[PDB]
Amino acid sequence: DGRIFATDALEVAITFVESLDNRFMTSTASRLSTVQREIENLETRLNPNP
Amino acid sequence: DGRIFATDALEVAITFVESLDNRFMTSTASRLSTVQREIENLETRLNPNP
Amino acid sequence: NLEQSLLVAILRQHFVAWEQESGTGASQAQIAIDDLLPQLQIYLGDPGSESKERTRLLTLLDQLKGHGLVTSPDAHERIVIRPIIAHLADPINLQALLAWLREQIAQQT
Repeated sequence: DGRIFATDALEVAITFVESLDNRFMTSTASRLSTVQREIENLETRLNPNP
Repeated sequence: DGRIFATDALEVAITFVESLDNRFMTSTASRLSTVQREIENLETRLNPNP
Repeated sequence: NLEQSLLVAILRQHFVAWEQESGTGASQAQIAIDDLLPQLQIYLGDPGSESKERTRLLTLLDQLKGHGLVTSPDAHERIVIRPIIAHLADPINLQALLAWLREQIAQQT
């Protein structure tokens, strides 16, 4: 439509070089609490015992 | 100590090529549910009004 | 040579520290080899392989023992800095080598 877009391939390509340099890393402090809550929820879900 | 290890640089390098091919991509539906719960919790936290 | 000289300087510093500790005490001015790795690492670099740096350090120590300034490594990975070190790193010799090293640093331009 005359509007150009960045293919997902280029999206991955740029996402690579971005994570390279001394940066704000993909993870953060709250990541661990996030996974803690998520594990809690998933365990309570999978548990078939009423 | 005689035990070799994979530098974080090589960890990023391998993590790149892994995501390339037609794959089990990074995200799933549980990703969307997790972000829903995360926004809920983070909003309820940041809210200073008692 | 000047890498041997850097190691000689480190050994001399340890020797004078030990002398302060014990006056002159016995000839046992001892040091653990593993302590030289953090120090010399800063200068010769860090090839990232502990074995490689250990091999380099042991080669330097053996070459120094060739001059008689340090007993060869023993079963406890410890060596006695031979007292001869005091008269090779004599402050006069240290000033001479230091002036030459400043000369070379100037030549580095």
